[PDB]
Formats: sequence, C-alpha cells, structure tokens
Amino acid sequence: PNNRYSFIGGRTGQWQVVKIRNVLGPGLQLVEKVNILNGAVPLDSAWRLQGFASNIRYAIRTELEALQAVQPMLNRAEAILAVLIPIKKSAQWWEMAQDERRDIFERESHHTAVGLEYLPGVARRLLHCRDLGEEFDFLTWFEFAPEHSSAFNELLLRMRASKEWEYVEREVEVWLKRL
Amino acid sequence: PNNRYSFIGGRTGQWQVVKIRNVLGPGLQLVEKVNILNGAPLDSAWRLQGFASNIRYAIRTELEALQAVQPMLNRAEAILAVLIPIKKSAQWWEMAQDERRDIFERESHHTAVGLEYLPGVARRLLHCRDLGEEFDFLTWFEFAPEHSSAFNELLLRMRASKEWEYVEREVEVWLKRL
Ligand code: HEM
Ligand code: HEM
Ligand SMILES: [Cl-]
Repeated sequence: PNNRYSFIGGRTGQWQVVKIRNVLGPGLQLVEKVNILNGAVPLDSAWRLQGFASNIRYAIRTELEALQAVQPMLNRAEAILAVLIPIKKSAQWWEMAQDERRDIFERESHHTAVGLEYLPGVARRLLHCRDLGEEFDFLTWFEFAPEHSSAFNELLLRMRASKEWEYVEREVEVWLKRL
Repeated sequence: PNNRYSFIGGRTGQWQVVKIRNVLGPGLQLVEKVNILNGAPLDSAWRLQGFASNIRYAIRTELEALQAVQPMLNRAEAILAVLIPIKKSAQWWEMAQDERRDIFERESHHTAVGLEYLPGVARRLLHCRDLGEEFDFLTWFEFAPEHSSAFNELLLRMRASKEWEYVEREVEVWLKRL
C-alpha cells in the first residue's frame, strides 16, 4: 500500500551503489544500482528488500518534540549521499517485554540522545519488515551531504558499541549516490 | 509467512456464525460460516487478515501474571468464540509511546481488568493496520458456554474505558465450533 516500500538491487534505479560493507552475518550481493518503489512487487535484479512505515514504538513525547524540532526533510538538494542499512535483531530481543526493550534502547544505549546530536546533518527513515517475514527486521535509510560522511561514520561506530547492538545478529551497509 | 492469518466469511469454514452485532461504525455482512487460514474463493462475503507480532505495551510483571493463568487455545470445552475487529482513530496513532501506554493501562487498566476473566477466556491478538486493512486489530476469544455472561460483562467494562474513546469501528462476530 501507501506505506510499503521496496528496494531492488540490480542494474536500474535512481541510486548508484558506491560500496557494500558486510558488517555482520550474510551480506548482500554487490549490484550497480538500487531502485526504490512505493508499493509491493526484476529481470536483472539480484535482491529485493521491503518494509513498511509504522507507528512509534519507543519514543516518548518529549523525545518526539526534540526530534521534530531539528530533523531535516528528505530529498534535500545537497543530500546526494544515502546509506541503506538492513538490520536483524536476535530472538532474545523479540521475546522481551516492552519495558525491558525500552530500557535497553534508551536508558542503557541512549539511542535517541546519541543520534539526536548528528541532526540536522543526517535525515533518516525507519521501515519495519519482521512482521512481513523478511530476512531482516528493519530497513534504515539515511541521507546527507558529503560533508557529514565522517560524522555519520562516527555515529555508526558509537551505535555499534551500545548495549542495543549486542542483540543485532545481522547488518549490512549499502552506500549510495543519487543520480 | 506463517504469522499471517486470514478470516473468510462465507458458506464454509470450521466455525458457524451465531450472531453479528455491529457495535460502532460500518458492520460486516452476515454470513453462514467463517473459515480460518494460516496464510494470505467464490461465495465469500468478506476477508480479514492480520499477523501475530511482538509485545507493544505489556511490561515484564504483567507478562508473568498473564503467563501464570492464561489458557491455551483449542480447549475441548471452548466451543464458543468471538471475533472482534477494531479500528482506532488517527489521533491514537499520532500519540507517542508513553501517551498510549498511559491510556492503555494507567487510565484504562486494560490488562488488570482482563486478568479477572482468565483462565476462562483464551485470547489472541492480530495486527493489521500496517497491512492497509480496514481494521487495526483482529481480536479472538474462545471460552466454554459457562463464561458467556462473564465475557459480555468484560466487553461493557472495556467499552466504558478511556481507551475506547479512540475506537472508531468495532464489530462482534459470535461463533460456534463445528
Ligand atoms: C542519526 C540519527 C538517528 C536518530 C535521530 C535515531 C532515532 C531513532 C528513534 C527515535 C527510534 C525509535 C523509533 C520508534 O520509537 O518507533 C529509532 C529506531 C531505530 N533506529 Fe535509529 N536513530 C538514528 C540513527 C540510527 C542508525 C545510525 C542506525 C543503524 C545503523 C539506527 C537504527 C535503528 C533501528 C534498527 C531502530 C529500530 C529499533 C527497534 O525498534 O528495535 N538508527 N531511531
Ligand atoms: C479477556 C482478557 C483480556 C486480556 C488478558 C487482555 C490483555 C491484553 C494485553 C496484555 C494487551 C497488550 C498486548 C501488547 O502489549 O502488545 C492487549 C491488547 C489489546 N487488546 Fe486485550 N485483553 C483482554 C480482553 C480484550 C477484549 C475483550 C478486547 C476487545 C473487545 C481486547 C482488545 C485489545 C486490543 C484492540 C488490543 C491492542 C491495543 C493497541 O495495541 O492499541 N482485549 N490485551
Ligand atoms: Cl503482502
């Protein structure tokens, strides 16, 4: 539907693949371009990822207000670089209660506080796909100007050192350049 | 996916429709039976679908209390079932996580009230807003005939809660197991 998005790796698309880092677990086959389509769905395509936009799961009102105060819009003119990061979390994560996951997410890991410092440099989108039976749980999307490449790379090193990332069992970085 | 379930109202299925009460908003056309399929035909009036998902509000202490009393599905005695599709308003979904949790339990005592009716009533929760469905949730309950009066009481207590001020559409589909 309107909230469903598909990412198709192949020879066509609006984004050129700069590199793919297989951070953790099985990776994705290297391709020339990524085609992004609004909806569900590839002759010379190597892989296909899909997720949906959904409601807030963890952020509290005060956190949303801070985010909504500075987060930039998508498709900025200077935002020619983008990074697609599919992520999967362990079964131990999904069996835990809501309060247990909230505490790890922000209290122990400060996911929102840490990321909020890298705005408005980085725009972001979050898509869910575990409920669709996909091989990943989330598709995360970030786009920024080349100036913030080092800053974004620093954020990744920090996030991957948090308690939350002890439950990440698969992760891939797909670096993209807008055409 | 095997977490997906479809409910097909028509002339075939494992459950006979006893009654359909259109509580709030547009209802569902009355049919003869409901067929349940684990996954995603002619002579079918409507199809509803949803998926099982992770916990969204319950805290550990509440999960422990539920797991200590909640019964399993498919009890021999539980020949009655009720399918209640629900849709919540757009104002509900725009709220933050803490705002919705506070309405759900602090103000409405959803879990505390519901616990008073276990182990008599077995339950299942399916999500479908994210699939673009006309409802947000498909809730399933099954129980022996002795608990039908208690279940109607539960419904009235729930619909008087703060949480239900955000329900925009609700239908009751009473079923008997064939
Ligand atoms: C750069 C600024 C960032 C900000 C402001 C930010 C903020 C947030 C917020 C508020 C949520 C919670 C959404 C909700 O409540 O439903 C979230 C979820 C998430 N973020 Fe970020 N984040 C950032 C960067 C990142 C990065 C760099 C990654 C991965 C490399 C990432 C991966 C995730 C994942 C996987 C989730 C979902 C976790 C779950 O639901 O279990 N985020 N982010
Ligand atoms: C009979 C005993 C009941 C118990 C033990 C119970 C318990 C619960 C619990 C713990 C949740 C939270 C699940 C989560 O955190 O993801 C929940 C969600 C829900 N329940 Fe119940 N409940 C009962 C009866 C009912 C009834 C009678 C209805 C409707 C007529 C109902 C409708 C719902 C809905 C719609 C949700 C999802 C709410 C949302 O996510 O916004 N429940 N229930
Ligand atoms: Cl689908």
